[PDB]
Amino acid sequence: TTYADFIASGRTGRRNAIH
Amino acid sequence: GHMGNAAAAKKGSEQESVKEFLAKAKEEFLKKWESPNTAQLDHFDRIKTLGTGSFGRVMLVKHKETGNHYAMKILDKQKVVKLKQIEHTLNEKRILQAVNFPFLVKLEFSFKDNSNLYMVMEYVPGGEMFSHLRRIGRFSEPHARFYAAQIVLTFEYLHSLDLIYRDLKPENLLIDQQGYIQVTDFGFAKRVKGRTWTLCGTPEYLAPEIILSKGYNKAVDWWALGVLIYEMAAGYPPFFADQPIQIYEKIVSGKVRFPSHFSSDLKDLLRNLLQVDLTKRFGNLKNGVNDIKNHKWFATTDWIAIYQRKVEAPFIPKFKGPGDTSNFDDYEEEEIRVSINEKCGKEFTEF
Ligand SMILES: Nc1ncnc2ccccc12
Repeated sequence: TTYADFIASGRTGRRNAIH
Repeated sequence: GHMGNAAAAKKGSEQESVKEFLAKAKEEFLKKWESPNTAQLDHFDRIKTLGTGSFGRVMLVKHKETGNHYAMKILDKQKVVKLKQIEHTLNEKRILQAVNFPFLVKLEFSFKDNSNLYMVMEYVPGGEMFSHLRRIGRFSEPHARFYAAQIVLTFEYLHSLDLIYRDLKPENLLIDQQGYIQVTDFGFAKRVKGRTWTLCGTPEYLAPEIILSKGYNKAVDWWALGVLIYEMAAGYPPFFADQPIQIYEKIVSGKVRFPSHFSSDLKDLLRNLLQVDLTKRFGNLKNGVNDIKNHKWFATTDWIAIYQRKVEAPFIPKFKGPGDTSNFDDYEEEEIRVSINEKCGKEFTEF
């Protein structure tokens, strides 16, 4: 599922701004 | 047409009243921007760390004389200098002192000492939207719309002041005691009447034209609103991948997929916000914000009532009294050491 793909991305936690 | 005479006259008058409000709001902002050490560290008891960044940390504090609780952002000056964020820090303080809006956090005190800069603002006790979204999974469309309408009004306000926000995401949105949104972080906000060019933001929320290294304008905030609405309603953002570079390829592709449970009205709004083509993106057209506020997905939204905070929130966070921090995660507690030698004094003279 798309949700499973989201989990698989590993970016499910708090995201930093780019630097 | 779509509106009869009564609805059309009501809408037109409402839009005119918004103009009159924003004109007065701009005048008040500029007066405060033109003419802004209002406390000291031993005026507060430090209670608990509420959040952390590369700058330092945000702590719950109690103002000793008054007993009131506040959130105190502590920035290590040497860290700020090393991170090349001098201008961001001074600009954030300058914005927070000057703006006034029910969904923008109120700064109460600011001061500095040999080592740190301090911003004391209202304590927003209901936690990050991010935690609530990940815990609940996704928000219903009415729940997402309640939040979205607050961002629309907040961006309508900031853009009338020529401020681009540039870092919208659930992580930057706090929930107050009445279930309404508070925006606190302005580290990437900038006064931009025309265009600007800095690569900044968070990968999932970057507009294509930022990724593509173009000169861009306030329409990047309306793209970020599309990402936010999508993430609130889906529980995940429209563009994700293992690494930022792959997220960027998806963003610029012009393609977006929607969960089957998204309403048609929602998908239509999102296709118009997540529009790569600037000549077609809602929020960037001749009709301005009105294309968004008058969209079918917002038809049930009473914009004045949202502004007045008279809508019953779909979610009221757990509030066990003042100074309660149960809606916030635990962070490792460092120590606020203050050097006997002044650091970076010249760089932060205006703070
Ligand atoms: N104003 C704040 N209230 C509560 N928690 C926070 C966390 C980060 C920044 C500001 C605040």
